[PDB]
Amino acid sequence: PTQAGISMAPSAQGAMVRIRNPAVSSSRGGITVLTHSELSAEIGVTDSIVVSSELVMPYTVGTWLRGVAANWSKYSWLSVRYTYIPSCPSSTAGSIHMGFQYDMADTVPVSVNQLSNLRGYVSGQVWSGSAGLCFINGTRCSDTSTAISTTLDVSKLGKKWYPYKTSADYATAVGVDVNIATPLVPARLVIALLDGSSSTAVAAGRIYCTYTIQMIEPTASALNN
Amino acid sequence: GGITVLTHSELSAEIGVTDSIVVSSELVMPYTVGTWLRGVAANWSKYSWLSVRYTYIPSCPSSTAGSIHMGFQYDMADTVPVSVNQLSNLRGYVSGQVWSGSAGLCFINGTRCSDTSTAISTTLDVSKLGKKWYPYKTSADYATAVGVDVNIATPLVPARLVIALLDGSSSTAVAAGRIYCTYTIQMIEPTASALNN
Amino acid sequence: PTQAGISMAPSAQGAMVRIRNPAVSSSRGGITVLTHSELSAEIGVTDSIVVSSELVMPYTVGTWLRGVAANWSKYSWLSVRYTYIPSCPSSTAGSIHMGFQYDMADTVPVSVNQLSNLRGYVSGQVWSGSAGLCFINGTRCSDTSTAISTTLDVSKLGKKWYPYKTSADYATAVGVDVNIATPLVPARLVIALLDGSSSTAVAAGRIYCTYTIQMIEPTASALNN
Amino acid sequence: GITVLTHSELSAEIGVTDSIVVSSELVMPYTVGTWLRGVAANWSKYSWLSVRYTYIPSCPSSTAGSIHMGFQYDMADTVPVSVNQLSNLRGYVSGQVWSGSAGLCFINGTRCSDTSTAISTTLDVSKLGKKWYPYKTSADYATAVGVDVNIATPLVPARLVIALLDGSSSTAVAAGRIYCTYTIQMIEPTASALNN
Amino acid sequence: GITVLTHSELSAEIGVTDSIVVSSELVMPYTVGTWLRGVAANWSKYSWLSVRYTYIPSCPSSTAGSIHMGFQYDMADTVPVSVNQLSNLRGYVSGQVWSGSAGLCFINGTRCSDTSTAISTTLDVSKLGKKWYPYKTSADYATAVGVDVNIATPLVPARLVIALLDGSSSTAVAAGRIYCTYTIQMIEPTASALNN
Amino acid sequence: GGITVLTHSELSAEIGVTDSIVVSSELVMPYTVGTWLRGVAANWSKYSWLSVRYTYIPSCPSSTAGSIHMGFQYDMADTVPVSVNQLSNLRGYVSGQVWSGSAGLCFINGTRCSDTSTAISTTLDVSKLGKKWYPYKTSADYATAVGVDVNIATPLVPARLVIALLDGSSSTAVAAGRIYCTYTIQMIEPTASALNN
Ligand SMILES: [Ca+2]
Ligand SMILES: [Ca+2]
Ligand SMILES: [Ca+2]
Ligand SMILES: [Ca+2]
Ligand SMILES: [Ca+2]
Ligand SMILES: [Ca+2]
Repeated sequence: PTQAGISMAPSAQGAMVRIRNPAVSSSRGGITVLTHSELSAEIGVTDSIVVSSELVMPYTVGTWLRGVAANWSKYSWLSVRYTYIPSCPSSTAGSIHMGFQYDMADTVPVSVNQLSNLRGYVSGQVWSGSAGLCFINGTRCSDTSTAISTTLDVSKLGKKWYPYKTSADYATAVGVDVNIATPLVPARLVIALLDGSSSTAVAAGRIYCTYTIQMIEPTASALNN
Repeated sequence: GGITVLTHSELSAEIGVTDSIVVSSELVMPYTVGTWLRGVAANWSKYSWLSVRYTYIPSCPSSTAGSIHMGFQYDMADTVPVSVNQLSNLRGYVSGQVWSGSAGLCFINGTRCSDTSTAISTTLDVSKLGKKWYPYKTSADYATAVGVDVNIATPLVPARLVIALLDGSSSTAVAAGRIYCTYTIQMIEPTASALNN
Repeated sequence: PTQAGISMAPSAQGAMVRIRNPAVSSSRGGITVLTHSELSAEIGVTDSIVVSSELVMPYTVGTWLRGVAANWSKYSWLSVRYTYIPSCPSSTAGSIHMGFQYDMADTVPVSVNQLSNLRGYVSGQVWSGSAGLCFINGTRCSDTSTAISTTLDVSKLGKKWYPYKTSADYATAVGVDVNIATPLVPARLVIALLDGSSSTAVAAGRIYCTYTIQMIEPTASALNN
Repeated sequence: GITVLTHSELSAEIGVTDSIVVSSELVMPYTVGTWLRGVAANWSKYSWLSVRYTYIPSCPSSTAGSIHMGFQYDMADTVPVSVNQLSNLRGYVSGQVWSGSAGLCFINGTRCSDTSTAISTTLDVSKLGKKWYPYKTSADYATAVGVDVNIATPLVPARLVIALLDGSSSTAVAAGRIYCTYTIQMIEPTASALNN
Repeated sequence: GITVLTHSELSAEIGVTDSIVVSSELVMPYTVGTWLRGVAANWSKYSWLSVRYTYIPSCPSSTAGSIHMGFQYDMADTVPVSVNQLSNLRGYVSGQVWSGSAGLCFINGTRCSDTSTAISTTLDVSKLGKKWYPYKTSADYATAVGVDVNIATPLVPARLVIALLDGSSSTAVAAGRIYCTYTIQMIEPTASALNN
Repeated sequence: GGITVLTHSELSAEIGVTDSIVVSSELVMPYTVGTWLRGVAANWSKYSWLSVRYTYIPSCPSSTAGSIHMGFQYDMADTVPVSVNQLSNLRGYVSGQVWSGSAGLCFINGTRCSDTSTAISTTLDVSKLGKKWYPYKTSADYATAVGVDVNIATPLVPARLVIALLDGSSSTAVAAGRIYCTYTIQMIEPTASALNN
């Protein structure tokens, strides 16, 4: 790209991911802060729509965060980002869509339409979004206008401090009545994939999560449920 | 001073390209790095890594779907990552599209490097390894010993490279690339090749 | 490419080759120096591996050099470079490999593996290496990190001055015993091509050689064998 | 909190035959010799600072035979079986069964000028597995190596291999002896009776 | 892009008789010894930096016989046939079959003071044909020399000639061994299996 | 330092004088330069030219018609000049009347030289020769080897002196002059004379 109004579509986009070392620091007063990134999910696209969802709480966000945050009783999200990176050609048919819900009791969207309304909605070609790399690697950012990544509006959730919950116990509780979840988890990410060319799933991309959390009030890892 | 220092870069592993995730792993000891080194390093009883770097180099069309992943494990007794997720936690995680990394080439022919930010290559942190000098082991004998108990391996091999090759447009393999290893090693205390186990 | 870690694969690479006039100069003391470039070989790729080799001596290096250097008895390589240029799409399957051997008696490699060990090994996608153009045209060079080109380590060959040999006579001599070649030619380039999609060869690229030679001790062109 | 001592003692008695006979000694305090075996046991760990095996004759200038010595470090490696193989090891050394009387100087450190003939080799303390090794007993070691040899590398730094051939008989003949001259650092005391 | 190593290994075993017996060894990596033969093969060319052949006894002070050694460089020259001729070569050296136990010091480089008796000779690396020679195999060499000897000078720098006489029998008697102590520079790697 | 340096000037070749062009050639190795050197240089395995110079000296009347020519060839495999024309192309070409060159004498007796522009003498450029140290060879053995293939000679002899003696007033020979060689050589690695081939 040289002038203005002109754009060039490549045969394929390339993003070399390199995750740096976790950042931990015991800030006086009790809070221990941790900022880090992890591969959150594997993406595949079909010709018919498919809606997936993930709870945004420590145990489910990332595999490392799970084991680490378990040593503390409560926590508070400070920043949560779900960045999408493509691993296919510009010749691949398909689009992705993401957004948030906050009342686990609400129904999970069933149309790209309903989804376009949610908080922090994002949509893009299955083969793009390589621009959002700067978020995961933690480098200086350029033109992120073409990136597929969304964030949680931490500033307006039920409460500030939630309890560290384990998938197991969470499920056991939700089993009684879903509404018991509202005081356990802040929100959930919704993900839709359609506009593909095959009836059998195809390699689309992958989603990485980059978060910053505050952990408080220590407890033996084994007692935490 | 008894030490024989050699620096070389040979082919370490070929990469096939599927859609379902197959996760493999190679030990980071001379016998396995590559065939050329396997042959020379055997003439010496022990060795010490000074610098190990695995680089992925493509050999496919831009129309090839897929991504490759690399990382390290250090307690040979830990479980090999079962999901690429867990793999993204390991020290030195890196991942790119199977057709990229063209720039990494400068690590293999040892020429002047420019911008290596696009290269799919990761390095071993020799500074924080168990020992300095390790014994030269054959896969055969290693296996026999790990059969008794894996922990017996901890003082035989420094690390392990975990590789994953998920994503693909076909349910069968397609030659995608090769992982070359560029190392600098110190070999000590000679021995007849035939006796080294 | 704008930020860092991001790369874009084109539908095809383009390199416009323009060879400049030969550079000759009679430097006092007897040596006559010549620097020039020539198209050295045509490249094609299959699905099974194919190993090719070329002796690196005046008569075989280039078609012009052959006739020119013939007017001098001996010579000495100062710089020899084999640059690869692609003439196909990013959609073409295939890779190339190059390296050197020095004892014509040694066996010619049979696997990409064995070849990865040779001196000055190089490997790359059949559709790339357009970056090495700056070498052939003789322009200012940019980022040659993506180029497919290798050089002879002239600084460590059998001897400095070799005799101008003709393919014919060379062959006649090698026919007796290959080892008689070691004092006639310094080394040979090996070239491998595999990872292709057809059983029938496909247009891959072409290799250009750019050399600088010292020619000494004149002789009538007809007496030179 | 360290205790360093330097000393030399008899390590093993040698005899020569008509056929190659390969033997080996561990380079750990317990097997070097009687004296050290007993003292080193009062400490938990140790570190070699200088190890040297010197061979010294006891036969006539007329006795036929040769001796060979070298070091190995991966206890799992196969022990040599030919003079040729043994010559490839580090610190190789060979000589006539009646030669090497010059190595004596090393045993009572003095003014050693002419040590050209000395049949004596030294251990490279600098490039051993680790610095501090645990004190082990012949008994306990053997038991662990019975399970798998590789369990040994964290227990012993190396072993000295020896070969004797070119003899004049087929039944042993007094040749000489191998003495060891060491300097070791011992730490973390313990009742000698609890050391295994 | 070079790789340098220094080492010593067994080169050949010696036996003495009642009549002169002349033998010879090429001074190329493949024939020096087993170890080097196997390592040097992973590189295309090499360059000698220091070559030394040391003889070491294994018999009694009572064994009769003498040994001789020298160098030759034009592989086509006729190999000596008398102690006299062999004494004219460069680096000549002679001594009693049971002598030379002092040369040992050279094999495990140390404090060598008294090397007067040492039966050991050195190669003049500085004045060889060329600097970088190609790695050749016993097999391939022989084939080329079968055509004409002169095809050899671009393949090997020189050869060590040896003679043994003044013996007490007419049937071989264990005398000693000849070890080689080298320092070599190897370059331009190659799969060991492609080297001829 | 092992080297034995000798500098001498002896007779190298006699020149007959005809009218039809006879072109000859001598190798530039000790065994052929001259008989005296042939004898001494044989006691040493190898050697190295430091300075070789062939000079023509007359022995005829001014009434003698004719011209002599000299030059060098370096790839023993090239064809020996067939016409004096081609010969005038070779490195170090020189040519004068068979009765001149009286002044070249100063190269043979090694006295102080004055104006040597009239001397029929040419030199070998040792600086750009294949090797530094060559093997001492006998014409006999050389011939045997060149019989298999000339290229086997390239690592045995540095050059070759090509001489032509055309022009003459008679169809039969007439003693005209001699070509003397003035050399400085380094002989190394002794050997018994009888074994040197
Ligand atoms: Ca809890
Ligand atoms: Ca071993
Ligand atoms: Ca020629
Ligand atoms: Ca103990
Ligand atoms: Ca070879
Ligand atoms: Ca000769």
